[PDB]
Amino acid sequence: CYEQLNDEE
Amino acid sequence: IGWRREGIKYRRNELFLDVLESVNLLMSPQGQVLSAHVSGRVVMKSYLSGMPECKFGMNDQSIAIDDCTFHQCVRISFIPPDGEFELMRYRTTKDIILPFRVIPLVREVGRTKLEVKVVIKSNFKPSLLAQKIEVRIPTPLNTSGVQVICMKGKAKYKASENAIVWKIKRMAGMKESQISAEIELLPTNDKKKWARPPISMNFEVPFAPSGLKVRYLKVFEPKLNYSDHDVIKWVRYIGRSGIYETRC
Repeated sequence: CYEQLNDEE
Repeated sequence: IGWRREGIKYRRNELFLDVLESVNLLMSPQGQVLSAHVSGRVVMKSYLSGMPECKFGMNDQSIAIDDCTFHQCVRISFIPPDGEFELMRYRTTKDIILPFRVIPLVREVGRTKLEVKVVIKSNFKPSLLAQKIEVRIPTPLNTSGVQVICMKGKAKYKASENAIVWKIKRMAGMKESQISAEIELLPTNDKKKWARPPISMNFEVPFAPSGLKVRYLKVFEPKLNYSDHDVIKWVRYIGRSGIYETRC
């Protein structure tokens, strides 16, 4: 399902 | 603000982002794309404390968006409502990922039988599984029986629906499966040649076929004693097939 969101900034 | 109350306080501030697309395709039998578009929406499940101000960011590998319509809270920045809401709808046409290629082959045999072989090529990273695969092969009206054999999956000839249905649970990227049929025909008015419907597909791929990726979703609450590094964030991509037809 949902996977983590690593910051791309 | 009339869409979000005040004094919302959550212990664990989580963030769920569903990006949902329906890839549509009409393709000639030889492989030429005759039409294609993606319709997408981005729904956001928010559990953040207070009245947070968020910036949502993505690749506008980038993407063209041919049209947008936002939630009333946008200005890409916004104060999101609590719970689940739809942040934006979009539609794209250029540089779509076509997650399957359908490759039809039809051999006439006298006026009696029809030899038919259809190949699925799956076109995405092999680390990813397409799911709920179905391939509809239309059979003529004057068919007495049909014989099929399939390697991957199971296939039944729904004669009521007048179409072979081939169903496949999983399939990984950069692979290919195929199905072969023999269709026994009754005699009929040779006046009317048969108006050959296209082959239909349905599938679920764990990625946006518009190539959309979420770069950042940043949360800023000034008053309350938390910051962006504190929010648990999650994103899922879900590509369904709308109308996915390969001609002939």
